[PDB]
Amino acid sequence: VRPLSVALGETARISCGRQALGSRAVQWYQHRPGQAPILLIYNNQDRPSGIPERFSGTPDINFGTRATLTISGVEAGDEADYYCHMWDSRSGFSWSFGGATRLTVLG
Amino acid sequence: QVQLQESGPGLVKPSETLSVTCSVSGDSMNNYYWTWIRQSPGKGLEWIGYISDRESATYNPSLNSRVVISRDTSKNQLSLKLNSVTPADTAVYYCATARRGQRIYGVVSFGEFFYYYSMDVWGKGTTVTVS
Amino acid sequence: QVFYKTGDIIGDIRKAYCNISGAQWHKVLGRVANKLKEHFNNKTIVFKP
Ligand SMILES: *[C@@H]1O[C@H](CO)[C@@H](O[C@@H]2O[C@H](CO)[C@@H](O[C@@H]3O[C@H](CO)[C@@H](O[C@@H]4O[C@H](CO)[C@@H](O)[C@H](O)[C@H]4NC(C)=O)[C@H](O)[C@H]3NC(C)=O)[C@H](O)[C@H]2NC(C)=O)[C@H](O)[C@H]1NC(C)=O
Ligand SMILES: *[C@@H]1O[C@H](CO)[C@@H](O[C@@H]2O[C@H](CO)[C@@H](O)[C@H](O)[C@H]2NC(C)=O)[C@H](O)[C@H]1NC(C)=O
Ligand SMILES: *[C@@H]1O[C@H](CO)[C@@H](O)[C@H](O)[C@H]1NC(C)=O
Ligand SMILES: *[C@@H]1O[C@H](CO)[C@@H](O)[C@H](O)[C@H]1NC(C)=O
Repeated sequence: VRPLSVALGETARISCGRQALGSRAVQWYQHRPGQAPILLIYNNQDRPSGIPERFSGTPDINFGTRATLTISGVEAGDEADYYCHMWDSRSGFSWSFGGATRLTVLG
Repeated sequence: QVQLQESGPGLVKPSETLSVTCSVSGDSMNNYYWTWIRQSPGKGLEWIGYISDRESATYNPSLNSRVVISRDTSKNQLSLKLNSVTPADTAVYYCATARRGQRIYGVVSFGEFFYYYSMDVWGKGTTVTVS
Repeated sequence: QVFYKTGDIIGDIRKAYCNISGAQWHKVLGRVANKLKEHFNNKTIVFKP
């Protein structure tokens, strides 16, 4: 698993390693090792209750754009292994849970 | 609300049948599809196989129905059952609710649409180690 | 001498199609059926592919 992060006060704009081919719809989760995790943003525009405005929202129009994940208000929870749960038309089912990315915070 | 609690044996003899059940409350067969999460301490994330609401069994295509899934709905102890187990497929059996939503990009009659799969609730899971 | 071949598509794969009016086609077909009935000794007109 490849780490990618940045020091505090700067947004770690991790972009999904997968490339969007065709129509896209991504799912975003706040993971926890060995326990039950939750979801943060499961669509290009969905902002469920309890989710602040810290997340950037890119509408899925004019195919060719990239799905990038940026976060703020960093805490202990976000260091867990993120999973970019993506679905695209041509590639079909994604049996893997996407590119497993982890956030490393030190200071 | 959805509550999770497993009742797995915790120990399995090699090449023997398993029955890992999960207790769920507040819902029935039709509302939630039932997938299962594969996980282990310091291991990857996968779907080895899972059951549909209509008792249809869907598996990892590389797995090709190595295990057979049956369950019980009256007890709400929906079961993922493993046949001919191995340390390769040793994983904690999260009981996961599955819901489907669809993104339509083209004419529906032609078949141009796909489901964007939502993952809301994760099971607690049980740990089984092969002897 | 250059030969232009078909390249791979980008984006979502889609099928070609042709949209024809909902009721105007049936209206015109009914009128054509009436005229054919006039010219064909008042028989029932059946279309087949
Ligand atoms: C010939 O007639 C057929 C119908 O008989 C017609 O097919 C219809 O074509 C339109 C456009 O090509 C399709 O409209 C699509 O509708 C979906 C949802 O309704 C949209 O999906 C959303 O897209 C937005 C951004 O684009 C996204 O944010 C959102 O998440 C998506 N999902 C939802 C739930 O909103 C598509 O974007 C939209 N397509 C376009 C190009 O905008 C219809 O789905 C087709 N089918 C039907 C039954 O209407 C066809 O266009 C006609 N051809 C001509 C040349 O007129
Ligand atoms: C038709 O087949 C050829 C070869 O099987 C494909 O060419 C490959 O294209 C991918 C990327 O598009 C490259 O990574 C491979 O190295 C190519 N292979 C070779 C042997 O050159 C071609 O893409 C296929 N066409 C379509 C539309 O899928
Ligand atoms: C075809 O295009 C014309 C003009 O763009 C439009 O008025 C008509 O409704 C279209 N046909 C159908 C079946 O929608
Ligand atoms: C058959 O139909 C035509 C047109 O509708 C009409 O003119 C003709 O009189 C009909 N035949 C008879 C025997 O009435």
